[PDB]
Amino acid sequence: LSLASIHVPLESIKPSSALPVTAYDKNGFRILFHFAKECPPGRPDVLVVVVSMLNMAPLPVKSIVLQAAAPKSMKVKLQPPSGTELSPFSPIQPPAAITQVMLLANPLKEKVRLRYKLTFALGEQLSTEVGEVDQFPPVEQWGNL
Amino acid sequence: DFGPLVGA
Repeated sequence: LSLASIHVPLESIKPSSALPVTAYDKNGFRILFHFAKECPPGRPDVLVVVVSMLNMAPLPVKSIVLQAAAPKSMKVKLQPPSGTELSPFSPIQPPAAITQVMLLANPLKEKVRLRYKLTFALGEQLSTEVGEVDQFPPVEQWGNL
Repeated sequence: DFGPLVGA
């Protein structure tokens, strides 16, 4: 099982009819998982997720690094992010967002659980946030979400 | 039983 040869272009991702799930939300910084409608070509086992990161707090956030871990029977891959910083929210302009394509291979069709480590900085001040998400679409519906 | 942390 691998995901090495899989790269799903952001622009190519169609929306599913599912609601985004909250992976992390603290101090105006929320990360949601947007489940793609389709699977990569030839990969019915891969759930394509558009991870969004939004900053609604008055302070800017930089050095944003998201990492994930999946059950041994699965494989998780994170494509490069659209960026690593989020400007402070400003009523005058649309919120600053970062998107990161995450791929999850679940060949055996088991229940999905995803751990993550969020790392970022406010100025030089470091932050490390860890968590577990277990709100995913039924594996049976992957590919036609 | 999880795998290791993975990053871009």
